[PDB]
Amino acid sequence: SDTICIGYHANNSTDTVDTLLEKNVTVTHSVNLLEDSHNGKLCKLKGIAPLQLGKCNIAGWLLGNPECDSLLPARSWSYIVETPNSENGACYPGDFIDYEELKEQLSSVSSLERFEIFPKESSWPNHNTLKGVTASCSHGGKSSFYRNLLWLTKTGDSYPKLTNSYVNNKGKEVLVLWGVHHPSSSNEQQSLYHNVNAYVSVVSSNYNRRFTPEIAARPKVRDQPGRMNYYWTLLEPGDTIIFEATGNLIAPWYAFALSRGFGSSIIISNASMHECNTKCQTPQGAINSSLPFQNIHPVTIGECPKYVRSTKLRMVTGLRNIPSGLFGAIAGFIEGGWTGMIDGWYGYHHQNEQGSGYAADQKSTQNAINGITNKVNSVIEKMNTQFTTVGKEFNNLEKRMENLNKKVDDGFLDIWTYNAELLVLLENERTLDFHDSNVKNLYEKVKSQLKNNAKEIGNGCFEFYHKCDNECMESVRNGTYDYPKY
Amino acid sequence: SDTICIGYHANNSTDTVDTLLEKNVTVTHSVNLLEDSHNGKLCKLKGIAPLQLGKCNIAGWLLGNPECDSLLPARSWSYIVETPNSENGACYPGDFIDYEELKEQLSSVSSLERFEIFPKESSWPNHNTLKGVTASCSHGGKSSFYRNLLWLTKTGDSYPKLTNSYVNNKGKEVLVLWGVHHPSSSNEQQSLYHNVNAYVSVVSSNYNRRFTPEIAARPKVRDQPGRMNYYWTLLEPGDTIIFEATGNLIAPWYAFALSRGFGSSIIISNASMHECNTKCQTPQGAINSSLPFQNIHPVTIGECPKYVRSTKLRMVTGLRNIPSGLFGAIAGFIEGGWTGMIDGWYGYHHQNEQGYAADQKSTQNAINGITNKVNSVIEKMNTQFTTVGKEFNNLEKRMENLNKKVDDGFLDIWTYNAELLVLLENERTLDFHDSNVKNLYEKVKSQLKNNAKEIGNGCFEFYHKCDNECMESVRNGTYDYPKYSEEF
Amino acid sequence: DTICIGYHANNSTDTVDTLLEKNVTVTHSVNLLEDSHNGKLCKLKGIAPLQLGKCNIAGWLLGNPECDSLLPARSWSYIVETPNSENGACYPGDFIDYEELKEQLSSVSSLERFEIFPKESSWPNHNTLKGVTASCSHGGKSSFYRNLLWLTKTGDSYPKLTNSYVNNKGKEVLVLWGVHHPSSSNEQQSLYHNVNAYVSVVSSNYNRRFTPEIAARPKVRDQPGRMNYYWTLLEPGDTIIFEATGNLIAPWYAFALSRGFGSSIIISNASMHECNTKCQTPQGAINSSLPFQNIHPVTIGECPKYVRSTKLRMVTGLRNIPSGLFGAIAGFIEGGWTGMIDGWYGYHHQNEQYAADQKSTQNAINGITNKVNSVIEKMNTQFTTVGKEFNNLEKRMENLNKKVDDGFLDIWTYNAELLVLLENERTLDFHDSNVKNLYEKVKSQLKNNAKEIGNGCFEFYHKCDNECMESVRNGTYDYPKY
Ligand SMILES: *[C@@H]1O[C@H](CO)[C@@H](O[C@@H]2O[C@H](CO)[C@@H](O)[C@H](O)[C@H]2NC(C)=O)[C@H](O)[C@H]1NC(C)=O
Ligand SMILES: *[C@@H]1O[C@H](CO)[C@@H](O)[C@H](O)[C@H]1NC(C)=O
Ligand SMILES: *[C@@H]1O[C@H](CO)[C@@H](O)[C@H](O)[C@H]1NC(C)=O
Ligand SMILES: *[C@@H]1O[C@H](CO)[C@@H](O)[C@H](O)[C@H]1NC(C)=O
Ligand SMILES: *[C@@H]1O[C@H](CO)[C@@H](O)[C@H](O)[C@H]1NC(C)=O
Ligand SMILES: *[C@@H]1O[C@H](CO)[C@@H](O)[C@H](O)[C@H]1NC(C)=O
Ligand SMILES: *[C@@H]1O[C@H](CO)[C@@H](O)[C@H](O)[C@H]1NC(C)=O
Ligand SMILES: *[C@@H]1O[C@H](CO)[C@@H](O)[C@H](O)[C@H]1NC(C)=O
Ligand SMILES: *[C@@H]1O[C@H](CO)[C@@H](O)[C@H](O)[C@H]1NC(C)=O
Ligand SMILES: *[C@@H]1O[C@H](CO)[C@@H](O)[C@H](O)[C@H]1NC(C)=O
Ligand SMILES: *[C@@H]1O[C@H](CO)[C@@H](O)[C@H](O)[C@H]1NC(C)=O
Ligand SMILES: *[C@@H]1O[C@H](CO)[C@@H](O)[C@H](O)[C@H]1NC(C)=O
Repeated sequence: SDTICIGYHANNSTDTVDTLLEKNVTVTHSVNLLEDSHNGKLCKLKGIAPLQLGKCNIAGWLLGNPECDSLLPARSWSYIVETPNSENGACYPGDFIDYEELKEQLSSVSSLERFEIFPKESSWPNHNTLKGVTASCSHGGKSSFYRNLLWLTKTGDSYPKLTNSYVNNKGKEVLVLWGVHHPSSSNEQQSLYHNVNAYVSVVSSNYNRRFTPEIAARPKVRDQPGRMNYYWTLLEPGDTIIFEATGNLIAPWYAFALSRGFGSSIIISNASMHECNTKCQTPQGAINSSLPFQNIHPVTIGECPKYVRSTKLRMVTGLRNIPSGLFGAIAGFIEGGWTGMIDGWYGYHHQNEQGSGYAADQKSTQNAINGITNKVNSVIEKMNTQFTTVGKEFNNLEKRMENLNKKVDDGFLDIWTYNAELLVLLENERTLDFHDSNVKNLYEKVKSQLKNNAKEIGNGCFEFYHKCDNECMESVRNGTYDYPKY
Repeated sequence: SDTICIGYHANNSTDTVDTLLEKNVTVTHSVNLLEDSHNGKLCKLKGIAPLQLGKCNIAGWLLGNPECDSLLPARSWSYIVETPNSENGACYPGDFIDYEELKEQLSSVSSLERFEIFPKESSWPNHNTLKGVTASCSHGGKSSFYRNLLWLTKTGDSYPKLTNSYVNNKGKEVLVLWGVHHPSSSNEQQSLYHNVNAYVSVVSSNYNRRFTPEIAARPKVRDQPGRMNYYWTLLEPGDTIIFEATGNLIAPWYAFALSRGFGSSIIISNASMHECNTKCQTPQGAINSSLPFQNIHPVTIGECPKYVRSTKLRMVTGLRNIPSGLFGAIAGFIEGGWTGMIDGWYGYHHQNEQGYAADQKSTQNAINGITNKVNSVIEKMNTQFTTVGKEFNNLEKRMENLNKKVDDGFLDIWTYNAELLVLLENERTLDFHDSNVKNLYEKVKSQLKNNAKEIGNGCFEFYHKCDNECMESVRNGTYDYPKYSEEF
Repeated sequence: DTICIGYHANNSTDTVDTLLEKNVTVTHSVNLLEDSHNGKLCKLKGIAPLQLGKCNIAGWLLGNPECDSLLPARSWSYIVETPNSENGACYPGDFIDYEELKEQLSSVSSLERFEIFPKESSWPNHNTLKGVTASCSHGGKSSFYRNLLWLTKTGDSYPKLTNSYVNNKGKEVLVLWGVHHPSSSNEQQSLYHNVNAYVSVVSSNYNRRFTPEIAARPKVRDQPGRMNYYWTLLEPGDTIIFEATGNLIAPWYAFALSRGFGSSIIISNASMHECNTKCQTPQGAINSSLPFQNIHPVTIGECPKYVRSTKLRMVTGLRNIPSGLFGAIAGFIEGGWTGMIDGWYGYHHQNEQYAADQKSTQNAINGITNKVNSVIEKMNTQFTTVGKEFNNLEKRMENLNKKVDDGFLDIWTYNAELLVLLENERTLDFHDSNVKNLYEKVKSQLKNNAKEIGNGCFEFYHKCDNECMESVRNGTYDYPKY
């Protein structure tokens, strides 16, 4: 007798997916949604190299610590890289006021131009510009000083009241940095500045601060009992800044005209720079991927997959792999799949006097391929790209804000890890049920064509009561079986 | 010859919904969950108009910038509106310390009583109350000053140490504002206050601050090289505030007894006030809606739909529209729907010698389930109540960016939640109808058994004569099979 | 003469909800929401909390004389303030960065209180004896903090003092001090002689100078003076130098800190008991393995996730129908069998001479067990929540913190409730599908050899004994014999 059987695809795949109902289900086709590979290097971003501070931190760079001269030509960058445990910062000990806020400002700067805000040789005619070096800021085995600040002291035995103004005609914000020095004794105050009770005043149209030396016994920091506090402000285009002092001013020498940009950040990384280009950079390495998720690093620059805690995110696209359910066909009354059917997901096996063969049902297969492809793309589309994450740093009196920031990051990460894993589990179950349903619907369509002209053999097969040649088989496969003829 | 067919509804609906598997599925019935329409106007909230500061900001209002006099009678409001056109704040240049914190405080204030904390004519017998006007704060082309502060100066080249106390007897918090003036020269310091080295002290039971004038050369802001810094504190009921000064005090004259309320806020909007009432206000306009979501504005006042970024949220309630699946019936062996069946979702078409009719039982059970599902989804989407604005000064960029990460993160999640739930439930709803049609076909097929031929297209060809009385029996579920096995 | 396929029923009154239906009575279900606690404060992993009682953190660390019972405190698992702690900074003034100090103590597992500047010998040129006050009274006498020392002039001299402490404790040392602000210049001279005094406090990373601000002030607890309190964490090996010409309320005792994990500060009016717990809330301890709880958002230890839900119940069994998407349950098989006590799906036979289908039932049990376990696994336990407090000039931060907490709580309450509703619908459909598949297997195995009644039963044309009935149940039915 001649027979036609309805069955489904199988292959040599060893891909496994999970559902809520079952773990480690081997499937014929699947897609990985989780990027876990990077190149372990620092790369250019959209063709623009980062700024590598190397042995310096942000403080050492912007103040011009003399160990940081290699950073002086710095113009434009795609992101800024601090290395772990930068050893060159504010060499002369003291407090850098609103330092974290300054770093947050630099996080949106794409370029700056360093310029001589107060030319050293001409700006300070009544004061000494030459004696301001210190062993606290040594370089090349000699006492030195910041490149961007100027330690003014008395000339002869006079420190007259100074007043210096700068008008911002750069057409951009100007970052102005200065310092206030705090001697360790009144005699030192007089030796450096003559005036016993001095002050510094710095005023713009939106900045206004006055500083008084606070002289006291202090522990030595790198053998220095003095202190030098550092301050900064953003001078708006067209605005004027006025410095007034009777002592203790560490005057601006160079300042920075800032250009604002999009998508920059400051990261800490021990990775090395290479001649690579990427659209996505993390502190551990660059990512070249189109997947929706990644488990490499929560800190990203550019356009990156969303970070999740997951170790596996795999969506099934094909069928259970059974090479010899909710709808009962796959792994049900059709107990196994057909490795012999290599051209579709669902199809037919026939056996007549002319021979036998496998043929996939193109219509049901292509409709299932279209649905599953839309499902995967729809899932990916809902997982919007992760753009440059903004670093957040807090000082030792901002622990509450630090913990709040951590709670926010941790909470969002919890939710997206849960969303990603759960959606994949649910959709994997639905995808397997979808295939089971398609096999079931295909079987029932063939059963409705043949009616009493064949007996059901139980395994998805029909044993014809007449002879069914290759032309007759094709009629069943394309759905035009002429029942009255037999 | 006589036939009865099982089928499903179709109509002229052009509504489309999406699923994970398919996009733009035309369906017979659906509900929009996303509000995108507003009236473009500012309205009253629960019958109470907002406070429109107009050309003034909060500082100009509370300090009493003379250009803001129309705001002085202000008593109660439902929300506060700043416009992008704020030209009137602190007319005399200076810093307003903790301004953002003050605005945050005002956001929960439903009414204030402006009152004379230190009557000008009696509080300061030893100082000059008349010389304290300035071109920086003009009104009507004449030099003036804040309506709520008093610029005390020396009288007869003397400025004695002043000490003035006020006991809060209002039974509410009292907001007290004052200023400290910083001359641009010692000559000016002496011309105004005589004393070269003055101070201001302001102390309550929980506030304690001392101010020293800082004289220096400064750039002119609005033709003024001096500065005046503004300060405020909340004086608890029963507490006393004591002002002590030897110069430079811009003294409180009027203060504010504050009443706390719920659901108020401060917004920035250039929309206009109209004679309308709403339960939900945004800066772009008021919303009149019961839908769970809206894409009009993240800033809301009152009881509002949840803001999402989505541009379409549509839940299918009916069936795919097929006018002349997981279970194989709809778009399956029953290849199409019936536009002729206008009274239900699933039913029967007959053709005897003597017509569409809906099956009330299967249709009404599906109606209840779909109605329960949509309501359950909507109930899970809790209403959005008044959002609190967040403003930060130029040394709070980190906190500003944290607030933005918080707002963006929640917005991402709810947009994802809303869109995904609709896609998932749309697919299950379509499959639900497919199951229902399938189950009804099998029920009728189980009633008819061998008394009819199964045509395969959802139709049964009767082997006996089936009149309108026989057809009704099939729909009823009361088909008498043995009675017609003998009528072949 | 008959073989029937059917499903389990029992006397369970449990109800679950789906998106489609409310209050569906089901045969088996599992509560995921913990709502019971013991109403007591307990030990955490064997270690008792620090009960501040009538004192707040300030009164404890300053050594408010009403807080003497707290002086030997060494180690604890968490810290408990009670509502309306009436003993704090007895002498009125500002405690600078108080909330930050509390945040620091939230990760402290133990401290060692020690005499940083021995009273009788550290201040040879100043008076250590006159520093008591009615603001800090104890036992009906004027008194003072136990951890600070109110230095004053000796005779009529208050020379410049300089005192240093080197931190040799191998741990961070918490140092506290105060600055006194008299109400008049005469009081300044009576106490400290010097009219214009200052205090300086400097370590390697702290540097602050303080000037007395003398002014008319309202009396707080009959005291018009003020005393402001300051603190710093002195790193191991670092030195702190105090320098003063008056007004210094000197450190007397300081605290060597040991850092720990999972501690916190809570406010609770519950009482301590001789109980041990892995999860503590301010309302009581929790003894539970459930993923969610609605008792309190503030937790210590390893706790179920807090949600606002009032019911979270997952159906595991079937709809209970005693005497659907796939059409079997509550469909052509109109009801369940209370007689079938050994499985979810099975058969009832009736020959001349109940049994559950073990294979489908056990496959259903494994699937449902995996689904419930997978749900709980995705709901990560809630670890110790870190309290957040803000001063009266930090209202924006307080509201931002509240937006975060409320925002996360909304999302987790939504996620938990929705997942349960969705999976409840899928579980019922799962059982419906299984019964249908079992019915379809029996109908295809016995083929035309039995009458198909319509209630899931088949009427045999032949005699089918206990050996034959087992053939149908075992899937080994020999159709050719009939
Ligand atoms: C589901 O069952 C619960 C419990 O029987 C119902 O809750 C009752 O709701 C009414 C509302 O007016 C209250 O008066 C009762 O006190 C509630 N009972 C309990 C025990 O809380 C609920 O209404 C039912 N829901 C539906 C849709 O039928
Ligand atoms: C798996 O099957 C594919 C397709 O038949 C073949 O190309 C590949 O070599 C096979 N690999 C193994 C390991 O069997
Ligand atoms: C680089 O930094 C990472 C992150 O802290 C760290 O785990 C890793 O050990 C570092 N590598 C080296 C060589 O220090
Ligand atoms: C990423 O990998 C693909 C794989 O072919 C390659 O075409 C592409 O150039 C890669 N991108 C980068 C930036 O190297
Ligand atoms: C369908 O099968 C019949 C039978 O062989 C054949 O004649 C006809 O051309 C087929 N049509 C298509 C579109 O394959
Ligand atoms: C459908 O028909 C009704 C009745 O004529 C009409 O009001 C409605 O606009 C029609 N819809 C479309 C899309 O044509
Ligand atoms: C759906 O229809 C709209 C309008 O006809 C069209 O713009 C859109 O591209 C279609 N497809 C999707 C996926 O929205
Ligand atoms: C304010 O007006 C400008 C242009 O006049 C417009 O672009 C902006 O959207 C308006 N703001 C609001 C909140 O409607
Ligand atoms: C708001 O919508 C309702 C819809 O029922 C409508 O009746 C009402 O006229 C609309 N306007 C107001 C002000 O309620
Ligand atoms: C409910 O039925 C079970 C099954 O036998 C029985 O063990 C239990 O005692 C019954 N409980 C009640 C309250 O009827
Ligand atoms: C604890 O405080 C709550 C606050 O509402 C109160 O309801 C409860 O009675 C208090 N318990 C005790 C034991 O004081
Ligand atoms: C905690 O509950 C379990 C049962 O849920 C019980 O066996 C155990 O004894 C309980 N422990 C305590 C300390 O109450």
